Amino acid sequence: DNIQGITKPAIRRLARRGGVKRISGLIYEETRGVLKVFLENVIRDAVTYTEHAKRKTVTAMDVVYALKRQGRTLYGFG
Amino acid sequence: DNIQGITKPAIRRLARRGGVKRISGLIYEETRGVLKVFLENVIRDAVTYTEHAKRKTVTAMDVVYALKRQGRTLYGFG
Amino acid sequence: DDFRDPQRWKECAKQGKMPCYFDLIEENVYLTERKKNKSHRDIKRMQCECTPLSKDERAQGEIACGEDCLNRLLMIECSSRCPNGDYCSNRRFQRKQHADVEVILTEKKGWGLRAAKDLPSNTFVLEYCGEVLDHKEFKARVKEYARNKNIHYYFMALKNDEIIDATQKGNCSRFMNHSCEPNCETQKWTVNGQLRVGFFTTKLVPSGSELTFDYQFQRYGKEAQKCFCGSANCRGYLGGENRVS
Amino acid sequence: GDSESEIEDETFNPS
Amino acid sequence: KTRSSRAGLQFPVGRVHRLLRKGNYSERVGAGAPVYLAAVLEYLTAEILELAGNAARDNKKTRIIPRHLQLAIRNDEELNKLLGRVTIAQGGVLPNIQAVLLP
Amino acid sequence: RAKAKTRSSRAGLQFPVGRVHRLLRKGNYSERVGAGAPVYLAAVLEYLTAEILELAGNAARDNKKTRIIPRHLQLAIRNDEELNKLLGRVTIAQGGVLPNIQAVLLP
Amino acid sequence: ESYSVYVYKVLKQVHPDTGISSKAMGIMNSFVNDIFERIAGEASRLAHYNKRSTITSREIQTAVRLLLPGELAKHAVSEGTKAVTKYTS
Amino acid sequence: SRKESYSVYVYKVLKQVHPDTGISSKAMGIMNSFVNDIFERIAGEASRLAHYNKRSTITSREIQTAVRLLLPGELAKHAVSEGTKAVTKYTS
Amino acid sequence: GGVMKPHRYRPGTVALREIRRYQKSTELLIRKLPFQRLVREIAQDFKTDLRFQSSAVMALQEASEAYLVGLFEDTNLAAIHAKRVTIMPKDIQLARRIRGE
Amino acid sequence: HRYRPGTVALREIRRYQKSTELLIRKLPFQRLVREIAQDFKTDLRFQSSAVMALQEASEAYLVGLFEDTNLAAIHAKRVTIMPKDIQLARRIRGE
DNA sequence: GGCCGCTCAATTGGTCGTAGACAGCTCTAGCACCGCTTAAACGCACGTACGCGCTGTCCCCCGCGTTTTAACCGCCAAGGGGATTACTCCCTAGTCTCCAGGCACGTGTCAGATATATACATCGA
DNA sequence: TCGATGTATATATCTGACACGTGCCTGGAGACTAGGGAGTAATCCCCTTGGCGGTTAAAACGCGGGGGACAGCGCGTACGTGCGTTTAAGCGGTGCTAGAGCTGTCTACGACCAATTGAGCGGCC
Repeated sequence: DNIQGITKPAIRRLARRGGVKRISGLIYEETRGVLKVFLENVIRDAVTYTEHAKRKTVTAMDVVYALKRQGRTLYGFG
Repeated sequence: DNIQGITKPAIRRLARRGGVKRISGLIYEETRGVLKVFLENVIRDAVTYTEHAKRKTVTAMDVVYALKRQGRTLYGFG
Repeated sequence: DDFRDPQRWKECAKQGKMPCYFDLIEENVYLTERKKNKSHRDIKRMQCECTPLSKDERAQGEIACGEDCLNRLLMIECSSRCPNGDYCSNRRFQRKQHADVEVILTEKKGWGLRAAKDLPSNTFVLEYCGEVLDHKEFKARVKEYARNKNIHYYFMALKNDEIIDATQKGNCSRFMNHSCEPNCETQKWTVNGQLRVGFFTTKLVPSGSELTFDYQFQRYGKEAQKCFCGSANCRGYLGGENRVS
Repeated sequence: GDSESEIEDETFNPS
Repeated sequence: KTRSSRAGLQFPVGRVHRLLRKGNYSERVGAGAPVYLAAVLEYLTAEILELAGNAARDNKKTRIIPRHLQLAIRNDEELNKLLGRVTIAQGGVLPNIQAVLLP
Repeated sequence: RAKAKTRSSRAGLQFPVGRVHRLLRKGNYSERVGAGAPVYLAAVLEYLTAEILELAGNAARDNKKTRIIPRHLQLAIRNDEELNKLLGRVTIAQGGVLPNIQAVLLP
Repeated sequence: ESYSVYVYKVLKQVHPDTGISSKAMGIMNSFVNDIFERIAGEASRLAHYNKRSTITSREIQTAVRLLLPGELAKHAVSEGTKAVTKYTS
Repeated sequence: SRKESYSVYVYKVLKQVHPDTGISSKAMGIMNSFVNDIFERIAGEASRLAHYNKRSTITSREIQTAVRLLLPGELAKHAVSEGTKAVTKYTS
Repeated sequence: GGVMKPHRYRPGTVALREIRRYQKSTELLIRKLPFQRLVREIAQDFKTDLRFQSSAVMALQEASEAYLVGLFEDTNLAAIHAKRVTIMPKDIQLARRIRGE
Repeated sequence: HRYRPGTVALREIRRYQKSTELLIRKLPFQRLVREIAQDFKTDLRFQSSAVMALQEASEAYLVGLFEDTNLAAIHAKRVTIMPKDIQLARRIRGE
């Protein structure tokens, strides 16, 4: 049960960076759900790439390829 | 100005297919602009494929490829 | 049942015991066909999205294509292709499921209609049956009825090109009187790609009560038909003082 | 009455 | 006998194998790659056609038309996700009305 | 024999030509690679690199800094509309966003 | 060239009493080419990221599990494995 | 093992566009990702163009078309000019 | 002598019927010639004296209609979300902005 | 001395947009990845940069979602974001 | 109507070469764990800004009605342009040979992070 | 009119990231040939642009009126702000050994390709 580890202030700060002035008290669970779904999709792909290479460790390139596949294309990790 | 050729009821009809119960009177000019921009992007790419192929006619494959590049694959004209 | 015997009816009509004879017909009849619009195939296209009732729900008596029927909400009757088939309660016009009504001679307005049983609100009463005419045939029959000096008129505007005439043929609905404070209303229902008009209650109407609706009467005649609804909001004349073409 | 659809959209023929 | 019969498939193996080598996907193509790919393509086609046939029957029609393919693809949770960014010619949309629009 | 200068020098480019040529042949993009494809591609890549670095250096001056940091690249990309449309679905690590408040949120 | 001839054979196996129009057949032709390019392109990426020069059944299986959703991937992978089994014996 | 990169080339270009400006390792990493990403997109599109026209050779002409299809607005015009200019100097 | 007229359809109820009719059907919603001229006119800004196939223009029409349909479907949700029924230009602008254009 | 409700919010927006740091704590996020990954393959292992990358993507994705969500809240003539705003944004984006 | 041939492409056995799987090994890296700091998260009190449901109004877009217009049918014609056989000649892959450009590791240093009061911008009464 | 807290600010301190440097592989450059891709001519024909007459549906247009877009408001909940308290995230540090990355050898797998062969389309009888 680590999703509660994404604290109320962390969600608040992300929303603040996004420009949100006021947040209702039901946003936290929804955001936790969204983050869980996003991570599940990216991790599923990264783990599949990891299994293919016969490796036990998920590298940064594995996450980059998973993010490239889904149309995020993260720069800074090779 | 053939953009006027995309008639008032045609735009209404497309909005009807989209499930819109009531349409304002400023939607038509906005939709015209949006449609023109969309077509300009697709045509520009399709015409580019045609010029590359040393041809003068725009085939259906040229349109399908331009649409595929825009990220909207179209099935039926393959 | 009084209208089911032509001989008794005709003699009672001469004696003033019943209204004059007309051909009793169960549905609207078109005298001349018209160019079949692309909408004619609606017999097929108007598939409702109701859940096919299970053997359990149907055995319990649940209302197939009830108030939440997507076709009912749009005033369209289900065809034989409806998911609920013959169990579908949205085929009232096609199954002739009219209400119980009686024809009465009023003290001062002539013939009228009254409810025979208590009718819940938003309940269907009757279809306005008659002959469908075009503008030329309509004007020809107006010119004849004007020649015959008819006091009562039975023309109902169905669509832009179609007027129903209940003068010579029709049903019991032709006796419902005009009220400025009505208890029933009309609705342009769609049946098998064909347009129909029907009367519906606007509130619960107890038995014995006279049935009335707002005619919105397009007075074309030179003279003016006087209004006898008695309500304080009475327009004085059907269609008021304003004469139209 | 559905054979009318063939006039508007013909059936693919493998031979 | 042909390789399709050996694999127990219906889709061609030669053509899939030919396209992989000719379409520059890698320098080499193995032996099980085209067979596996052909089987997956066939299975997806069968899944589409199965839903298409069912849609045709629920509309009491005996020929698959573009509208039937549209209903089949959009009335499934995962095919919709696979073809969420695809447009089908003469396909239309799923009939639907938002609940605040009905009278 | 004869001397041997690099194809980048012959083309007048700073980005490599030989490396671009190897990646095309060893990346399975086509069976053959023309002798003008790597030169042209290297020039385009170099131009795009110069175009973004120009904006990055300017952003560095605006923040009174000397080195280029991920934030400067983020500012440079999101403040230029043509590069923005080219990189509108790219996330830059440690880059942040643009200072931006909607006009209805403040009195 | 098209895949129409093969689509007929598959169609009769899931539905004997049905036909298919030229437009629907055209859609299926596009669908086969699209899924083929997606899988082959993904297999190409998998081989390239691992510095491999050969696309094998393993490569396709990884690409398929990545490209298709869950339950569908389970059915697809089952069919692929069965096909390669009968092909190799 | 020796590993591929574009750091030295990005640095050389930086020294030309800004003679007195540094760059950090994180930013350089971003630049390497950017060069590889644009390279993969252009080469992929050129491959797609070569395959659609049933050709086997990717030439400067295909790259030019891919570049014109990939870059938005005036940025494409400048890029195309730089490419043509480079090829011209390479031919002479 | 007058013609009585029944009650008009309640506004929007006919619109709902049009929604069902068009959503059920599968056909071109834009006139073919006017659309074909539009394709040609804008194409003249990119290359003079071009020529089009019939299947090519059909494809452009399917994509354009599908694009507007997709746009309106997403925009409708926005109008509903704003506790409104009528669609406004601001709704389309919002839909395009959230989509990423 | 206290600030009027909203003033510190606007101030927070400025400092976080001005800053370039990560907003989620590292350890809680690091465990979250390991838990979610366990359902796909048991007994995995992660590089440090790999978990960082997932965090960069997750925060960038949420920020991107909140900016677009904010437009919906503003569009609805409100200021406070609500779960329906996120739902609308995800439905329009195509998820 | 059905049988013999062609054009294409699918399959086979073999040579051939080299990509990959196994097996060994090294050492980078991730992991578990301890103890303290000190910033952050948490739970609560408070009151204000806001989301909301109701309300009255205006005006806007609908359904309806009628006319105006050019979009489809369709058929026919001219020929621009696309698709497609042979020639050849140019360009590119390939295999060899050579050497300097580029990458890994190694000092030295200097720009940003840390540390503080100064002095100015912004928001509350 | 003017309380009080933050940001940008100037000054110096401090330090580990930058960037310049040498060493020396390995991969790029030059160079040759054989080969076949595609540039081109030369031809064919088929759909495309273009013409018109002609129908009738759709589009344009103009209207009444009633739905809803909208502004303004009263209510009261709920979220922002600030505090005092709690705790675990963060750091620096410990030590272990999983397994990442690599080099090497050999086995078998696939490209090539000549030859072997039928599938599917077609014409000839």
